[PDB]
Amino acid sequence: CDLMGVDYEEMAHWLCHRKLATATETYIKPISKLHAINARDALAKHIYANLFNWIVDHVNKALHSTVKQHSF
Amino acid sequence: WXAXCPA
Amino acid sequence: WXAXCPA
Amino acid sequence: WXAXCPA
Amino acid sequence: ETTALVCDNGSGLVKAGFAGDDAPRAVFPSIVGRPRHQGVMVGMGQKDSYVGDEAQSKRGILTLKYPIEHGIITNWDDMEKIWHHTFYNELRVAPEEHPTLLTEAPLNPKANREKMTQIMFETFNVPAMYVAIQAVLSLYASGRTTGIVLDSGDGVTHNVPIYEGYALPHAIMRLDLAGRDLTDYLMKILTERGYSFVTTAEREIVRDIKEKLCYVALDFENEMATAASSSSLEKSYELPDGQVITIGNERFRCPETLFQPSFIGMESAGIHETTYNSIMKCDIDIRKDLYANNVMSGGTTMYPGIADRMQKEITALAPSTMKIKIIAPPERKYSVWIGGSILASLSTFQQMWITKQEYDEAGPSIVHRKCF
Ligand SMILES: Nc1ncnc2c1ncn2[C@@H]1O[C@H](COP(=O)(O)OP(=O)(O)O)[C@@H](O)[C@H]1O
Ligand SMILES: [Mg+2]
Repeated sequence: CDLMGVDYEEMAHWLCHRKLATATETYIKPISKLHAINARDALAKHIYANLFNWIVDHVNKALHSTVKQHSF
Repeated sequence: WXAXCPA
Repeated sequence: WXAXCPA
Repeated sequence: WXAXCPA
Repeated sequence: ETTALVCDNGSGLVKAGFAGDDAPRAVFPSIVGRPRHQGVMVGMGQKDSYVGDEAQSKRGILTLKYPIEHGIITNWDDMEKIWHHTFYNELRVAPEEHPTLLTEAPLNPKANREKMTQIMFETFNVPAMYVAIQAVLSLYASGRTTGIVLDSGDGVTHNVPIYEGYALPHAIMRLDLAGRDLTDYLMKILTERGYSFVTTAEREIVRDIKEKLCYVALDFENEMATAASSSSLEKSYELPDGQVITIGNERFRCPETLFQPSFIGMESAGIHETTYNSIMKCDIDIRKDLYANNVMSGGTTMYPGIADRMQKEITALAPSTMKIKIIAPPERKYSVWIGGSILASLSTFQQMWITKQEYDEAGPSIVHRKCF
């Protein structure tokens, strides 16, 4: 939380609970230690894949050129 | 009465 | 229902 | 009964 | 591509949506209103009947009918109006494009399934459909393959024991107590305090009173002793006309009739004794695994303290040396829908559908052999 600039209490709550919303009404409910671990590892994988796509897009910004590409 | 009807 | 209860 | 069935 | 519709007809609320989303995006009461007063103003766009939230909004001028009573559909043209309204107005999806999955209570007449299938194929022209047991879906919803499901909506209550995915059809118990007749009991006891709720709209007011202020006593006699001896337990509620009404022991006393059906005058035992007498019909090797999972489902199980009362008196009935565990997730009101949403999205399930080819070949009789 210090590294990432988030409220400790919100990560500590949301890591252990998941939220479902009917169109009128929302329920917070707990999840088992297995679903909590699976969701932490899915968060780590989703962060990594988005960082990878970001580094690739900043490389592409350096490689592109303004002339319209006729063919490749 | 006290709700539905008048008495 | 058709016998016991009303539905 | 006393174990298996209900009586 | 194409995603099944999942619809649970219930009594009271309709709830419907698409397979593999997590909560229904249409929820509304299964209620039809027809206007009963002489219409005066010319040119008003006045309408022959109203469905769902329309009939709740205008209910002052309407007779309100429920087309489903105790899980049996009594009136078919209004049920067709409710499905027409669900597909076209609520979901805005043409039913020809989507398999439909439909939910039913166990032990109800076969004609109900034959008519539901004849209507879905002939009028809606739904390409494929299936009819599922309400209780079975609560296990899909709660992540289990074992347990005795206790389910109560409006209308029917039923217990269904399941062990590693095999149902035990001789042990299925069904009870007509739940949910609507609690409201017709609350209307009768409230009269004792000098309030009179007769009309079908006043029944909806009493239903809202019941949903807000009722709770289940841990010990019914201690709390009646307390509420006779104090004001501490007493709550007040504001009617739609701005009157205010005050409710005493009635609020715990109404849902106690779930555990003592003799109040309304039934001859059968409470939900705890039908649960225990359902476990007693299972073979002794599995009872340990049913006591370790009891799954509550449907809105009538939402009363505060109903889990701890169930666990307390089932722990009184059961042999002393066993874990009794009651599972009651806060979402349980939607559990049958969430379970049907899971079921309809499995790949193994895509061979289970009744297709229109089969209905054309075998007629509506097919539903009994293909479905459960
Ligand atoms: N929070 C609540 N507390 C007590 N009773 C409720 C609550 N919510 C709904 N109910 C009652 O439960 C019934 C609705 O349950 P539901 O599961 O929607 O029925 P169905 O399974 O037939 O669709 C109604 O009688 C309603 O009054
Ligand atoms: Mg239900």
